[PDB]
Amino acid sequence: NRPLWLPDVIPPPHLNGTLPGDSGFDPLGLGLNEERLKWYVEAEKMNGRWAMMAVTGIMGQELLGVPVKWFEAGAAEYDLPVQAQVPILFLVMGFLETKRFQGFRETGTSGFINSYPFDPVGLNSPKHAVNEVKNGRLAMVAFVGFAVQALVTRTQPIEGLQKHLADPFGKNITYYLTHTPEVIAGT
Amino acid sequence: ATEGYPFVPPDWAPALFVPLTGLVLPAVGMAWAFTYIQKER
Amino acid sequence: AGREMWYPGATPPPHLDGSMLGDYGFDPLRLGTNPDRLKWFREAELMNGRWAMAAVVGILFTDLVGLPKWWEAGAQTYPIDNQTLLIIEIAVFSFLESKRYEGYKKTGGTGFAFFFPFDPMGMRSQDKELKELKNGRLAMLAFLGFASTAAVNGQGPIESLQTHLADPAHNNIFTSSVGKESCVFVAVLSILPMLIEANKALGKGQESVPLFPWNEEWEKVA
Amino acid sequence: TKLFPKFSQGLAQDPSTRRIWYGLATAHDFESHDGMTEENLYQKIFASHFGQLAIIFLWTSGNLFHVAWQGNFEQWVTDPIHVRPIAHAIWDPHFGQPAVEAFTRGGASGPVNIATSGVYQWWYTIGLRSNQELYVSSVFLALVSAVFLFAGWLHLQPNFQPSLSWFKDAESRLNHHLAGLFGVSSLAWTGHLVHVAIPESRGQHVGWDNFLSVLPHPQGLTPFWSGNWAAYAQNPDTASHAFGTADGSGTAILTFLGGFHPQTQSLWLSDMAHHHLAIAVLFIVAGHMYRTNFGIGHRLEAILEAHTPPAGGLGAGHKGLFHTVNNSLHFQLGLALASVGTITSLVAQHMYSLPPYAYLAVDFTTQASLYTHHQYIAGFIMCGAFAHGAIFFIRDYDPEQNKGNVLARVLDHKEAIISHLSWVSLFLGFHTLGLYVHNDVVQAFGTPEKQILIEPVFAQWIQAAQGKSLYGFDLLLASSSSPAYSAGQSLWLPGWLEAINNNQNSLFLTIGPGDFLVHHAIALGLHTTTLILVKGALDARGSKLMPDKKDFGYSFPCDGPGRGGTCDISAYDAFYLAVFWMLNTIGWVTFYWHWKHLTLWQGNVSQFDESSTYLMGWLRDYLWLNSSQLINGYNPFGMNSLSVWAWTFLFGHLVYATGFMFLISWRGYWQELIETLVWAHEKTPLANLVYWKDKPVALSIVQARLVGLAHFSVGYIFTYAAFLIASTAGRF
Amino acid sequence: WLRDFLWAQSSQVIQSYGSALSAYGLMFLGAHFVWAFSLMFLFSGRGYWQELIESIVWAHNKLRVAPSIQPRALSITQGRAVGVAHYLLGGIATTWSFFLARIIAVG
Amino acid sequence: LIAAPVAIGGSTAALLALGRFVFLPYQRRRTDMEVGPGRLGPKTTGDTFFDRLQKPASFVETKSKDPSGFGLIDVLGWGALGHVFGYFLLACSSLQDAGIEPFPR
Ligand code: CLA
Ligand code: CLA
Ligand code: CLA
Ligand SMILES: CC1=C(/C=C/C(C)=C/C=C/C(C)=C/C=C/C=C(C)/C=C/C=C(C)/C=C/C2=C(C)CCCC2(C)C)C(C)(C)CCC1
Ligand SMILES: CC1=C(/C=C/C(C)=C/C=C\C(C)=C/C=C/C=C(C)\C=C\C=C(C)\C=C\C2=C(C)CCCC2(C)C)C(C)(C)CCC1
Ligand SMILES: CC1=C(C/C=C(\C)CCC[C@H](C)CCC[C@H](C)CCCC(C)C)C(=O)c2ccccc2C1=O
Repeated sequence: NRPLWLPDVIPPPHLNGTLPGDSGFDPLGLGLNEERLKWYVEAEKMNGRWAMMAVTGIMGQELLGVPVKWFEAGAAEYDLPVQAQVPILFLVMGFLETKRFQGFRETGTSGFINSYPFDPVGLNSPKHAVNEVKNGRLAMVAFVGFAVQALVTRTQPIEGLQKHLADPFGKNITYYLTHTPEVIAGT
Repeated sequence: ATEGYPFVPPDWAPALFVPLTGLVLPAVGMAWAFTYIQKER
Repeated sequence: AGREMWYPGATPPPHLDGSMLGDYGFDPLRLGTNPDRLKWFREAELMNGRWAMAAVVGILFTDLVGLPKWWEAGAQTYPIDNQTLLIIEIAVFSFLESKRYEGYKKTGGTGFAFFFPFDPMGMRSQDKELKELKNGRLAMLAFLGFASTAAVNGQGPIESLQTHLADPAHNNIFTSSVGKESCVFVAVLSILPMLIEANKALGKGQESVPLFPWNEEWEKVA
Repeated sequence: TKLFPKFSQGLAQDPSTRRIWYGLATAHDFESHDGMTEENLYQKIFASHFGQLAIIFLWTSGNLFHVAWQGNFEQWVTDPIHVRPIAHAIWDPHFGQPAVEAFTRGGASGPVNIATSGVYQWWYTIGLRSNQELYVSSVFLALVSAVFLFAGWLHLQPNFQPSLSWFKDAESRLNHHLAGLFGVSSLAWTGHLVHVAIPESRGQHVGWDNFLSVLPHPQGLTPFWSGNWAAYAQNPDTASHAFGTADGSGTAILTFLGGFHPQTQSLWLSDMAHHHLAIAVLFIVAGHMYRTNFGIGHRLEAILEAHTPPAGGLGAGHKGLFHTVNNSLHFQLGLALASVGTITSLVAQHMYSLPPYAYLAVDFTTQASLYTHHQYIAGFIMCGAFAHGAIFFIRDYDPEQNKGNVLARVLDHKEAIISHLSWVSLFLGFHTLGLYVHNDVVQAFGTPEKQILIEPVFAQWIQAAQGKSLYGFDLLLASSSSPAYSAGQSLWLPGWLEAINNNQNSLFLTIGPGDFLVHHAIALGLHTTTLILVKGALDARGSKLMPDKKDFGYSFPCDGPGRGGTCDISAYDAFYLAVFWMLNTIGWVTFYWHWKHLTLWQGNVSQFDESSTYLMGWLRDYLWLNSSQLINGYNPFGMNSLSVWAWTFLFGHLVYATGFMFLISWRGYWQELIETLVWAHEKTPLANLVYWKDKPVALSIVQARLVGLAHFSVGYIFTYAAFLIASTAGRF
Repeated sequence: WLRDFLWAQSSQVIQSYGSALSAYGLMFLGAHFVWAFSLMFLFSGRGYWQELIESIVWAHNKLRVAPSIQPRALSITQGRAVGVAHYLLGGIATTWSFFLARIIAVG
Repeated sequence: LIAAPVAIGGSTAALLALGRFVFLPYQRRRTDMEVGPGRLGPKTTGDTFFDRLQKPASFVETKSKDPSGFGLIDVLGWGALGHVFGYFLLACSSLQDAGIEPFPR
């Protein structure tokens, strides 16, 4: 009854289909426990949301023409030094995550602060939840791709995209895995 | 300091820390253990 | 332990039911688990806080009027030699603290000399005690900050405030020699309520009392 | 009724001082704890293993922290052959003014302790150069120790406590540990070697800031995706290469030159890089063998039941052994301890002959301490292996579960095995002592040519088979026409032959008749320790003197004076007597190592060759000649740096003597003496007010054996460590 | 005491080989042997040795060389007596050899 | 040096063809005498979360649509064998063309 995973029949015992974005992808069986299942649902949504905001920040920074690259953003001269974020960077997010955990103890969903539905505009539909989960998985794949661009290609993501459009055969995985690693180091 | 941020302890730290673990920590150990053994239910 | 808590979502300690005022659930090591111990620690907290209040307001007054630095004020010239000054200080305190301890034995109040409680005006109310406790703890932290900024910065509170107002991005604690120490310490303090929450979440029904040499809460463990 | 033995309600009812000692001794004997099931026992062992992991990581983090704080690691990096390593500073308020002045070694200011643990050479080899990196390593290891602490606490809460069947999953455990704990761990290690240690040995600093900007090989992973793996082994480091600079160096990350570095006298970095890479690949391949949730794999029970030879060679074979190993935790513990002790012995025998750390061979005292430490550790671990095998035999061995298998058949003819071990031990000891006494009384009569010098032809033949041309046996790997020499003639033969034909290093030293005699003494010690441990294990559950030994527990004192006398009848006392033989055997092997290496370092190998034959020469030229600088640590004339080693020497003597105090005298006279002391305390003024809550009771017989063995062993270890490091540090 | 009495002396006992006092060095090392051999009878008990004797009796039973008199381990009092006798003999002969060799080679 | 694409492809095609048309009838006979109907069979029995991990997966028994019993796991294993053999041949060629002879002469 589900659009399912890979070609065709792979019936999941603990994934009936009521879960948002459920396709039966559990080849090794890690989510049999129900409490662990809902915790991993929430944690998948968390890494997906952070992947969303990470990748959108990356292409927004590249499209708006900032000089520093996203992988070299740590060591540059800014108005507040790196020693000055990590006090309140840790403090405010520790407060936020502690509030959200003490709310998740009894609610079982996400939420910013107190107002756990967190819907000023509403439109909370199961279709929106499935869209959130699947676009989140796409965001994780995209951020992994961006990190491996920074590692191997050592270039910006949209710059690598433009390289793929400009020379599709000559900027593939073979060129950037064999011809480049002696050249990119001091290119 | 030039990357002393993996914090280098002071050059006077042994004078405080050696008697702390040679005289005070054994005293706390003996007192705590002796309260443990002579405890009736 | 009061609806307002040391971190939001915390559970009160079993002995910290909130009967005494100023309770915020803040007892990680659980130093005082006996009601006599709890009230003695409250009296000691009030004593140290009152001395912190007096010392801090004296510090602001002396820095405002232009008198020299407090940690170097012990070496300055003064009338009456410090030997007999110390001797008369113990001579008067061996009576003052004696009267304080005897009044605490017979009444428990924080009176002065022969007046127990020493409240001639008469604004005796629980809200006054709560305000005194809060301002006292704030003065405790303020004196610790004063000692720290006298140690590493070498300047008074007024000079420290002017350096913070002049360039707050870089003239803070976190860019000093005790900077990354404070960064790691406050990161540990930010992580700290979550580890307590994790202990409460995994330990759904267990006591999970912090067993330590200063308290006999481990007697119920075994 | 007390509450200190919370695990043992019966021990809490004991009103004597025996309760404290027995609660401390039976602290982690969870199988004998009151009201405890199998699953909770397994979970407790899991948490305990996490605790030992956290302790190990905290200890090594402290080693890094103390070396980075009070050591001379930068000065050692600048000059390894001259500057001595420093372990930790000495802050002893009981020290005198000369005592402070006599411990500022290594170019330090305060009193410091010279490090012979080998961490300086190891950290210089793996690319650690500054104390900043050691500080970062210390804080990271403390962090992962805290992580292991939290994980050990994590697997004790509900919804997180693993089930009993999770622990008994054998195939998936072996698959995962062999694939990741060995394979990908070695892959990460050889990646670290190639990225950091290979450039850091060639003057190229590789750190966290620039390892993504520098490249390990100039080809840059093109050999790996393609087939041209020989591009990595193209330009290795030359003979005239310095481990700190790039003088005469090459660009190679994986090479198999073999032998030793001509400057550091250590194995090549590319050699161990390709070694750990090949080990990683082989272990990841071997980690995909046992059966898991997928349809492919191997089942251990199927392999065990299938390997039953025809015609009743082993009876039922290995049938019914899978449940025996899985259900009995002591079987797995004994197997693990046996393999760990054997491989610790292998590590000890392979570190000194093939030093993997730069300038480790130059540091003689460090190599001696490392070999002695790991050999004594291996001996203790093998003794524990046999003891826990005995515990398996008495506690959780089910004969009807595995009837007619290899285990039941071995238990059936246990008398034959014990008798043959006794025969070979008696024969070895008889003839070894006979030849030693013969040669020694022959040397006494002024005619040293009459001593029996049996040349070790077998091991010299083996050495010539490995390429040693000193003995003249023109066998394979020593002749140019042999196929074994031709195979690998261009791979690693010119390095291995050059390293094995040089007598300056410790690789395959020349051996004489004294070497063969002390080798036979070593074999005698191993055989006798094996004999007693095997006899204790096989007679752990039954004997002709006592058929019902399995009903009395593993560690019980005796059965009484009846039936002739049953003292030391348990397998625990068999282990206790075997620890003495283990200590004597490791003492023999360390005496041999220390004397041969000392005569090599001093240059008079002929002194060892002509003096190790007879025991008087052994005593005079090892325990007397090398102890001259040790006992001169604090003369009435003055004190030197070896004053701590002389004090430790006499300290070990005193603790060994107190071990004799607990070992010779037995409990029963001490009980009457304690009774007289009880009467003295109860019937005196000003002291009868103070009364004991725990009744003073003399140490139990099992407890007496334990404390005598413990004192004996720590005294032995301390006095030999003091003598070894004083004799190796007094001259060099 | 150690360095200036047992090590400053006894240098002539170890160097007595090839001379008239070599028998004192032989007596010294044999006394070391007998003193060390005593600790087997002192630390150990009887049950382990009785079981080892049972295994040896099985070995002699396999090829029918069983003695008519049944081999038994030494008694606990017997074992203590053997241990103390060998210990005393080893120590006395050790001191005897050391003292005599030192006082003859020097005095 | 041997071309790495053609060598790896030929080795993995040979190994996959062997595992499907050749050793697949020999395969699963070892499993009939290893985990077969009358043999040891199930690894675990309990019904807790730490026991369902030892239970067999859900994508390994779905009657893969190949005419034989060649499933995804068998495809992965025989392709791993093919990649191993191709890399072994390429490694031997790399040692050969560098002027170094590992064979006895
Ligand atoms: C050419 C014919 C041939 C030969 C020579 C062998 C030989 C062997 N097979 Mg066999 N086998 C064959 C054909 C053959 N196989 C065939 C056709 C099949 C059917 C496919 C099998 C199936 C088969 C199975 C299923 C098993 C064997 C096993 C064995 C080994 C042990 C045999 C045995 O009973 O233990 C020897 C007999 C004894 C009674 C053992 C006595 C050992 C003594 C007591 C130990 C002495 C210790 C001593 C102190 C050591 C001193 C060392 C010193 C350094 C201290 C042996 C190497 C077994 C195996 O793998 O083990 C390795 C096994 O499980 N075989
Ligand atoms: C250095 C002192 C020393 C010596 C020499 C021995 C010697 C022996 N012990 Mg050991 N033992 C010792 C200390 C010592 N022990 C200590 C301190 C302990 C801890 C309690 C043990 C614990 C122990 C156990 C638990 C076991 C042994 C066993 C053995 C025997 C091993 C067999 C062997 O090596 O061939 C023989 C080795 C010899 C050195 C032969 C000594 C005999 C020579 C030839 C002299 C014979 C007499 C001579 C001809 C003169 C005759 C006259 C004279 C009798 C008056 C052997 C008799 C094992 C055993 O007996 O089973 C086989 C055994 O199971 N011992
Ligand atoms: C990693 C390996 C390993 C593991 C998991 C175990 C685990 C176990 N063993 Mg085993 N064992 C080991 C190694 C191991 N042992 C080794 C290496 C030896 C040889 C020394 C033994 C010898 C041994 C025996 C003989 C017995 C056990 C027993 C036990 C059980 C409880 C022991 C215990 O914790 O009491 C806690 C013990 C103590 C707290 C006493 C500590 C005193 C130590 C041992 C003396 C050290 C000397 C000195 C004081 C050190 C300080 C020096 C000073 C200068 C500072 C438990 C099943 C016992 C058992 O199963 O019960 C029937 C048992 O009878 N084991
Ligand atoms: C009591 C008991 C126990 C224990 C036991 C033990 C402890 C054992 C040990 C054992 C051991 C400890 C063993 C060892 C072995 C070894 C071996 C077996 C080896 C081999 C080797 C080889 C085979 C080699 C070869 C070679 C090579 C490879 C190279 C060079 C050349 C040559 C050829 C030499 C248990 C637990 C079971 C349980 C039951 C009872
Ligand atoms: C459907 C079909 C088909 C097709 C098939 C295919 C296409 C398959 C797949 C695939 C393939 C075709 C292959 C596979 C493979 C797999 C795997 C799984 C692999 C692995 C590998 C590995 C594991 C490697 C390793 C390594 C490394 C990493 C490096 C170094 C070296 C070595 C080797 C060690 C045909 C047409 C025939 C027919 C019809 C149907
Ligand atoms: C070794 C030992 C034994 C075993 C020793 C026994 C049984 C005595 C053996 C005496 C022998 C048989 C005397 C004769 C020795 C030689 C045969 C003499 C050789 C002479 C040559 C000329 C051939 C015990 O019985 C015992 C009992 C209690 C505590 C400790 C121990 C103990 O340590």
